[PDB]
Amino acid sequence: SDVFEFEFSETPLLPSYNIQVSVAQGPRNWLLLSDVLKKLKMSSRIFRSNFPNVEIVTIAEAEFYRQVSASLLFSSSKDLEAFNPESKELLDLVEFTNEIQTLLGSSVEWLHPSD
Repeated sequence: SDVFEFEFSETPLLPSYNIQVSVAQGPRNWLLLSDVLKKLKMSSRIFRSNFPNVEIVTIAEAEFYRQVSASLLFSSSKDLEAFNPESKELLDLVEFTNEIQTLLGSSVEWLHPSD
């Protein structure tokens, strides 16, 4: 089931890249599978073989780029070279955890982030 890990499955939520979602509701974070998978540095199958408790989704390239490129007025991320709105070769994203939805969503960080 889409439990997105059991937060107790020895499972690493290394700060994934996401952008302003909705400020009335609260910021969400879809974790670029391209980001996490580059972390493993292994095949896309190693992910699901290791964490079958998670699954992938995709927004259009033009989508993710749009938000990030706009947020790069304050911050700077040239890694944006990778993403391009003249292309929809899709990204990959994976659903963030309860920790993370609480972490980023409720905006809580008074330690080494852990909900």
